Amino acid sequence: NMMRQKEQEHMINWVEKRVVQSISAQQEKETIAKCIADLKLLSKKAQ
Amino acid sequence: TTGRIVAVIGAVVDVQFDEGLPPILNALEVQGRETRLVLEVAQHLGESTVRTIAMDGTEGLVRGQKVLDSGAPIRIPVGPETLGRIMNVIGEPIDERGPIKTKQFAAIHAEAPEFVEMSVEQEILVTGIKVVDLLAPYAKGGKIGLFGGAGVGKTVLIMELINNVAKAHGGYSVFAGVGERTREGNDLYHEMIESGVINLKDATSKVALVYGQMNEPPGARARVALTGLTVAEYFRDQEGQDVLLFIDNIFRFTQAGSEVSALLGRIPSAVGYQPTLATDMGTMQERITTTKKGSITSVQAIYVPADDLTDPAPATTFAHLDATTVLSRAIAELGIYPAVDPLDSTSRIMDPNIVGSEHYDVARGVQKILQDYKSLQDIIAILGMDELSEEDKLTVSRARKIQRFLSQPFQVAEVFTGHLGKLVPLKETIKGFQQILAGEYDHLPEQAFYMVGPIEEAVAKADKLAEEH
Amino acid sequence: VRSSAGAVRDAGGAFGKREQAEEERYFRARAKEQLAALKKHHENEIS
Amino acid sequence: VSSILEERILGADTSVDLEETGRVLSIGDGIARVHGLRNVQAEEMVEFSSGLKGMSLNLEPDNVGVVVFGNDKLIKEGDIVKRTGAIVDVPVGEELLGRVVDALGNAIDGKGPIGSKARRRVGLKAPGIIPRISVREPMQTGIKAVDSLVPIGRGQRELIIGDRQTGKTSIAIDTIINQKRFNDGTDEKKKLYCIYVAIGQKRSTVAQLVKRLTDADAMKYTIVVSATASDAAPLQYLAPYSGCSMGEYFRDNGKHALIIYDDLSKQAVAYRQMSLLLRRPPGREAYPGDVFYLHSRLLERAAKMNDAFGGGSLTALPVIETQAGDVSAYIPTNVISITDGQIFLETELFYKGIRPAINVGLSVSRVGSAAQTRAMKQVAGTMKLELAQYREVAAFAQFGSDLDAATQQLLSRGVRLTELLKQGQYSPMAIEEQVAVIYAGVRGYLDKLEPSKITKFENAFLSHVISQHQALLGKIRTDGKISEESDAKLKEIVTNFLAGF
Amino acid sequence: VDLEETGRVLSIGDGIARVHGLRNVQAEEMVEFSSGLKGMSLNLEPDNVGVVVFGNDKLIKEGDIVKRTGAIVDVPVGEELLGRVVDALGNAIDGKGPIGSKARRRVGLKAPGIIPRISVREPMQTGIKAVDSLVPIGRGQRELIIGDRQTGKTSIAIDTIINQKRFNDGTDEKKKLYCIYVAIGQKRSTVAQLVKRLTDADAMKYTIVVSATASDAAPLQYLAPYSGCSMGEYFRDNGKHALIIYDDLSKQAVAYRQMSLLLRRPPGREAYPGDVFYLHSRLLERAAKMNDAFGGGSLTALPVIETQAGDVSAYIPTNVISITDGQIFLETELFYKGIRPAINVGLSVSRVGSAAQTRAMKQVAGTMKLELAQYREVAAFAQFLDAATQQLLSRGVRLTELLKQGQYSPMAIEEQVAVIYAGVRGYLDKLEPSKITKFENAFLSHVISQHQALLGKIRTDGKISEESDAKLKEIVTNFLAGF
Amino acid sequence: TNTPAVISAFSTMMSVHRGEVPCTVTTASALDEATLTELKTVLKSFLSKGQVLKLEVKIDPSIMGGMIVRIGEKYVDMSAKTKIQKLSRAMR
Ligand SMILES: Nc1ncnc2c1ncn2[C@@H]1O[C@H](COP(=O)(O)OP(=O)(O)OP(=O)(O)O)[C@@H](O)[C@H]1O
Ligand SMILES: Nc1ncnc2c1ncn2[C@@H]1O[C@H](COP(=O)(O)OP(=O)(O)OP(=O)(O)O)[C@@H](O)[C@H]1O
Ligand SMILES: Nc1ncnc2c1ncn2[C@@H]1O[C@H](COP(=O)(O)OP(=O)(O)O)[C@@H](O)[C@H]1O
Ligand SMILES: [Mg+2]
Ligand SMILES: [Mg+2]
Ligand SMILES: [Mg+2]
Repeated sequence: NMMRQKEQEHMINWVEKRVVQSISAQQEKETIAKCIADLKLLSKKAQ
Repeated sequence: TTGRIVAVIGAVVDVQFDEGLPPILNALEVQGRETRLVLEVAQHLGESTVRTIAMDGTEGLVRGQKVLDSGAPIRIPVGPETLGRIMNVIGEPIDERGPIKTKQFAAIHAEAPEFVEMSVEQEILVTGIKVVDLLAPYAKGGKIGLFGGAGVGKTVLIMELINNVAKAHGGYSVFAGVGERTREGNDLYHEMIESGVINLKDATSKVALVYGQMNEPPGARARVALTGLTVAEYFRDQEGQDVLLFIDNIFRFTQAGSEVSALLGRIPSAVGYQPTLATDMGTMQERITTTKKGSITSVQAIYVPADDLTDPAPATTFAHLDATTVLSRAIAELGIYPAVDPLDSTSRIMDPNIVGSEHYDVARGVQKILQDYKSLQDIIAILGMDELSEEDKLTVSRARKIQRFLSQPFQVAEVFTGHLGKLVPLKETIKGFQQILAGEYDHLPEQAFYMVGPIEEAVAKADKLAEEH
Repeated sequence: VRSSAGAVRDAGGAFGKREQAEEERYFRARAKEQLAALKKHHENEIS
Repeated sequence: VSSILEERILGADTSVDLEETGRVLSIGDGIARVHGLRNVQAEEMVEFSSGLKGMSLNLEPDNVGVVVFGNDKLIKEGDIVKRTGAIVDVPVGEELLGRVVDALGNAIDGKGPIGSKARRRVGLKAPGIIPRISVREPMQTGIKAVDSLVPIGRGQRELIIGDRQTGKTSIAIDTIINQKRFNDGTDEKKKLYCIYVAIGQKRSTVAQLVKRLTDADAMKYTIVVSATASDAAPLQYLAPYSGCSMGEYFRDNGKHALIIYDDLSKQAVAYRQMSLLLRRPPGREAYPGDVFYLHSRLLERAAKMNDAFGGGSLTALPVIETQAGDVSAYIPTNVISITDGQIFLETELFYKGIRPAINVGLSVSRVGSAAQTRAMKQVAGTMKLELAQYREVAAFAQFGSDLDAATQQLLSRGVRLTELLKQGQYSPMAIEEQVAVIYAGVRGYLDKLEPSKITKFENAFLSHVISQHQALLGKIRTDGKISEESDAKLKEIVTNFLAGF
Repeated sequence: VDLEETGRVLSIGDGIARVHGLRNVQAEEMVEFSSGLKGMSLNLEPDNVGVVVFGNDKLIKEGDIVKRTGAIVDVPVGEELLGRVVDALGNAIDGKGPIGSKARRRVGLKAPGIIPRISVREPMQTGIKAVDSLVPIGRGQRELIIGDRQTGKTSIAIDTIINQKRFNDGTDEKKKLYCIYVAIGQKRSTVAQLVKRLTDADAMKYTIVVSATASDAAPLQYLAPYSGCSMGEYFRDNGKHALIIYDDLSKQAVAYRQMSLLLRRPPGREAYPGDVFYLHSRLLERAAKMNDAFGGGSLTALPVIETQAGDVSAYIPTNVISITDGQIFLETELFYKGIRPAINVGLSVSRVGSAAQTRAMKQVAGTMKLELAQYREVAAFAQFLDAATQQLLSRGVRLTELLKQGQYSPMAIEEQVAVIYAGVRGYLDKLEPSKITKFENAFLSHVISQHQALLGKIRTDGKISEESDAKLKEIVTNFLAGF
Repeated sequence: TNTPAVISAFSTMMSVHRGEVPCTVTTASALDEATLTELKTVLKSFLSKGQVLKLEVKIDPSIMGGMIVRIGEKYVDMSAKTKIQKLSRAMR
């Protein structure tokens, strides 16, 4: 157990620290378009 | 960042920020002070202000002084390089021996170990004190407490526990004096240098020291407890060691909180104590428990204002202890030092499964006889001893014998009584009290049992007293 | 409202000290006779 | 292991929402003053940005006073508080049995997550006057003194009041352990699903407790809520209601529950802090004006539903600590005037050797004769009268001689009965063994036996009845009365046994 | 106008002035009002400064101009204060002229830390047979004096102040102990009478008397003890021993409570502010005994507390009892039953105690402690004896009668040893209980007259030599038979 | 001494009277102005019949991605930062 607990609790931190530096890429347009679509859906479902 | 002081009321400084506010509990350095002045944030008054309690005197503070946000709570040195080094509330040496060269700093405001980490084992500890080892055995690695008013013997008893366990203990130790005399501060320092537990030549010291003695402002007595607690918490977690943590007092902590609560704009609770007494004590007394990572044996000397055990401070603290050893002044004025009250004293490991039938039944016989003696005292005050029964005078004589036998001459009390220190292994205490209760010494005088170690010394004293008769 | 056991001494009043006086009468005299008896015993065991 | 964490990631809820929101104006002492939240219901769960919770307790005209469920070190003036629309609620069901949950029903045991399906509010109302039906069934606590002199029926609030370290939690834990024999048997009309709310205790104490319960294998039917000393004031003010809702689930599901708050005089202190910091007007001893409404609306959920609402039940054993027998303080009288009884514990009795240190003079139960089995009723009526007669002339005990043979008889009976009531720790006894012992005690089959030996007899007798005449005990238990045949058989066993010892 | 270095009063009333301006005023700095008065800027609020006027504010009106001095409150110190009566600020009030000091010193200063201090070793001769013997006091020790009204506390103080004249006129300088008497809340009549009774012993040539009497504004009563403690810290730092007798301290606590309830600071218990502990501790922790690398000075403190109806469990009595290194419990029924000074032994501890004493007096006091302890166990026998208990009662009566003492008549330590040795060696157990007083007085007169040699021997060698013991016993017997 | 507080409040009292709901769009980093055009044209979908939008854009690299949109009180958070902490919370 102890080894597995250590392994997973390190895996999580390692990968999240990789992600918090992977997001710095140039995918901005996709995110903005997705968020505007989310606005579409929220406005539609907000009334 | 950098803010400004906008108000200085008593020992509470309100600082106004234009940049981002510092979170609560951060440390702020007031600029332009001969001696480092460190405030801690404790509120966010709104309008981009904060209110902070100062850890040093607020003399010379000028409305408008610039104040630098440190970034993280008060951080102090820790490691085996703080052994034999006295420290302030903010971990800066006060022994005039130069900086504390360490590698790891620790922040005093941490979290308690969670339920999945608690350790559920408990096994007796041998302090070599008759009354304590008999009626209130001390769990190893378990919170302990020494109640009792002023002048009953709390400090002498902690001196004894240090003298014995510290040296007889392998792992490190810490003494975090909170809001008690400074005379005692250097008395402890010198005594420990003499014993050699602190060495000023080699790195072989075993005891770290922390001092917020009562000349410091209230802001710096509510936190020195946390400084000592942080040092010991490091020796438990990171060093995987066994730690002894002595605190004295730990009522000055709640009192020093009460002193500043009102200025922080809080309605005052029951007896003038701050409204947040219970939780402020809980968030501290639950970083002292033993866990699965290491062991802390914590001995705390708890004041009791006017010997009132119902006061909110001790009344609350009673829930945070394994063994409570309530010293009494009614018993300290009979010359029965240590003053422990054999009936108020209690322990969690006083179950026959953890001390065995012999010890448990010896102790319960002792308590039964003492209580029966108290019951009779109501009668002896009208009749007089002569008119009693004939089976009673036996019980009163036995109770007096036991009550005197529970006293003991301490190694640090050689200067008060002029006696020689005595230790008593547990088995011998059990033997002696078994014999006294069974009546095997019913022929000896009572003054034979006053201030003697094992029972054999009682018989020798009875001889030497009958010779000079 | 109620009372307790062994309070005539706790009050420390007049009876709280007369009681000490009485107990000490008895046990000082008993200690005297017991010391004499223990003497007698050892001084006989000299034989 | 990474093969396992990708279903951890997949099993999430990434969606967003259009939610309301206010911003903190102030913070400190654990009390946020959120500004905004114009549509926030009183007593509602809001969430701060950093991740904490809060319960928007004090809706003032311009700001809402929220109480953080944790250290506010993580909160700053400026943070965002997003409301959730939900009054405080907690999980329930039979998935909790055997777990340890915190005030909000989050497993703090490790040991996996709670798999509950159904949630339930915490501020429900107690059942009315029509749903309830009179208290009739007994709750065998397994303690001789409690179970015969101060009985406890199912559906009855029974304060356990007493000074510090007199054995209150021990009584509650003996009660919890005793239910094993019922919860292992067959009938579902005698299974009690104990609950134990631990307020203000330190996690070491709760850990030792769960260790006791696991050793006695008494967790398979116990829940153990815990708002321990380090948990912010709101989580101690709120644990008793979490426990009482976990128990109301059973009660209204035709089951029988039992909930033990320990202490309530620390929930009251936590609420006093919460109020004094919100600046609500104080009162006597600084408690607000609600410190009666607080408890009353709690200890009035302990009901005994009728047979049209299911037949469920929910006992309640609030533990109260009194400062040196000061039963007149604020909280002790607030909680003594709500409940149906009191089991007073005293420290003069605890050190005279009368353990459990119950003080039958002050302890009462206001159901009384009911809530006992006909067997225990027959025995305990005479026992109660004999002990009452003893107490009023126990003052002469120190003399005894020089007195009439009638009072000498009274003392020689009261002493034996007092010694019979002494009990061990975590050694509860089925009702029929209690009846056997107290029958051997109240019918005079010990008056000629020196008091010092009574305890021995007791234990010996039990071992000599448990392993020999299980048929007689079963006869007493299955029909809870002493038919003349059973009476005579008991007389013969007692007499012949005493003869051979 | 210069709102940086000078503000204007807003609302003077009942002693506290709000001041608009003074943007560069330090906390607890001293501002001078335009009318000769002074004040101490205590509250620094975002808009106005709460100043406390060291006097009566008849002369202050809204619109006056307050102007800071630039320095935290401070008082003159030096040897030039000796034999002067000074105000709580350091302004002579005996009409002897300018005080004339060459050094100031702050009042709100910090006590010496852990390292400077060294254990308490020397004795501070009080001259009171009941204190030097049983509850001894060492130099560098703080020793409360707590008792109801009119039980002889200022009597202990003045006996202590007078007794040091033996030493302050000798050649040695490690024995000289200058004294400071801080009179808080008394009468001007009482302080004048005290100074007159000191002058009649020529004990003012080495004493200072700080005086914040009843009329002086509350801030001066709050500040007198700190002024005195600073005037004494001067001697402590400069390697000369000192003493200080706050009398009383409960009156300082009252003055602080007033001064803090008028600044609108919220109250606490009994209406005292929350800090009445940090008020006294801050002050008493200054009574140190510096080691030999810091001069070897000292400052013995003797705070005096008046309990209300013999209530030691009140708020301030228990705030101070937990700060000091002992007690001297003056009982108000021992004070009538005959025992004067009313020192209550058995309750009077000295947490330093024995180490302070002088070996000569230790020899006899050790035995006297036990004899009196037994006597107090069995002194409740007027209600009704054995040979041994009869002897104990007689011996206890003898020793008790010995402890009694006159007023303003301290007796040297060698004479105390003589008398105590006489009593504890059984050379009294035949005299009538009421004859002890006359016997003691006559014995003093005799041994002072003839045997100055033996007393000088004990005093110089500090212990009762065997030859000293023999000669002492011979004198005692030859006198008792000559009695 | 607090006249500026009055008028400011009155402005907020008149703005809502004429119906110009506050808004705000905190962006992961710099933003185009055509994107701002689509943003305004879509946020106008939240108002009632008549209200007006007063959008105060703000650049924020402290967040990771996406955007945070405030409209009166209604607060919609689609910043990658909160998604990351939400996922770590869920799978812890
Ligand atoms: N029936 C019994 N026989 C012997 N000892 C007992 C019995 N019941 C309780 N005790 C003793 O009483 C002590 C205190 O028990 P317990 O914790 O139940 O009381 P409590 O009031 O809950 O304590 P606290 O108030 O500090 O939580 C225990 O150490 C236990 O040994
Ligand atoms: N040892 C003594 N022998 C005879 N009389 C004494 C003795 N000690 C004190 N007295 C008398 O007690 C009276 C009051 O004593 P004193 O004023 O010193 O005590 P006090 O309590 O400080 O007074 P107050 O509290 O009113 O200031 C004096 O008039 C004095 O004569
Ligand atoms: N074992 C002992 N033997 C004799 N006297 C003792 C003993 N323990 C304490 N005392 C007495 O108590 C005093 C010290 O009390 P202390 O423990 O410092 O008070 P507190 O407990 O309030 O700190 C000493 O002066 C001494 O007379
Ligand atoms: Mg101490
Ligand atoms: Mg308990
Ligand atoms: Mg006086």
